[PDB]
Amino acid sequence: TDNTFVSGNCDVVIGIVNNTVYDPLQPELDSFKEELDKYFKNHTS
Amino acid sequence: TDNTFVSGNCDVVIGIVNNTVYDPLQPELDSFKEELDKYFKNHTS
Repeated sequence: TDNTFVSGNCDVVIGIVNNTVYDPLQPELDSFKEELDKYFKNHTS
Repeated sequence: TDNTFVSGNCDVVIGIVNNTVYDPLQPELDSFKEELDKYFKNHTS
């Protein structure tokens, strides 16, 4: 997301292809979720 | 981290020095992560 910028939509550019744009904030928050998932077993016990 | 970019490693640079690069996202996420730990702390209490 730092190396690219969002403009227009996918129906304008001629020849646009599909692919996944890596967002650095997604795994950082998901890694927090996995560490927060450990509290689910503490609630059961 | 916003004013610099990561390229290569420390072994390929001649004259590189060691320092601490301040991440502006580090204290904002950690302070809010403590809000996530204390919230799920009430979930287990």
